[PDB]
Amino acid sequence: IVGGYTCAANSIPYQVSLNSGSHFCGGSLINSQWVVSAAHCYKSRIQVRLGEHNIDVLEGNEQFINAAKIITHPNFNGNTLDNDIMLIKLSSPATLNSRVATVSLPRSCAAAGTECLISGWGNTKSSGSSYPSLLQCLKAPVLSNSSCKSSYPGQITGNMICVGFLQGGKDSCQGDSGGPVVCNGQLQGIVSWGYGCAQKNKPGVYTKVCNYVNWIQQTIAAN
Amino acid sequence: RICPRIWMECTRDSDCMAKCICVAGHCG
Ligand SMILES: [Ca+2]
Repeated sequence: IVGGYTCAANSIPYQVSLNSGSHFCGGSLINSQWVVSAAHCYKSRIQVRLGEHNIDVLEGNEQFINAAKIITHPNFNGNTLDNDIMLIKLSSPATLNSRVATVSLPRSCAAAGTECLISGWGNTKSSGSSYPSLLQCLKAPVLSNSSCKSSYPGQITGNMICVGFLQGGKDSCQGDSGGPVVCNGQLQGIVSWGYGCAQKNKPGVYTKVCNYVNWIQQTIAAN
Repeated sequence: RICPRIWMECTRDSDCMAKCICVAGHCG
């Protein structure tokens, strides 16, 4: 997260870190056994870390649970990143408590202008690299479908939304993939891609979660 | 260039996804 702030303790109880030796993507806890993340974060072995704030220090609130099922969207396209969403079923249910809680799936798509909260342990620099120990947060609005498509001609499908600032300076970045965009308390986006990070007229592009609520429910119901 | 926001180390550009390039040992 470039241009954000260190999240408070107790904030973002639904955030998870996907770890395969090192943190490489985030995700969101949507019920005690299932995590949603980006399909390009797929790896055959994933440990999910819940209740994390400082990813470099064991603070004593963490739950580390291995992924049992790892299901990418049937129509995920690795080249275009269309349908970039994956479900992970934990090998054991998470203990929901103070520090670990779930986020709701959207009841409707978010309108342009809705303010959202984006979070992650990704790069905090647009030029260079600085990877934070503490979870970073960013408040940013959903951009109109027209501003998003004009920022990235011929690359935005109906399954993608732009969230951010056309002016740049504040954006998600490498290491934030798969993480949450929560607007009005509902999960509306998944960190997916962009050109660089925090560049002028290149806002982050996120998977539009309100298109997949029935696929998520059916997949959870079947597994 | 379309570059997924996954953290990934690399030694060559070919190690990275989509249009990401290897910028000093990491894809971006
Ligand atoms: Ca920790």
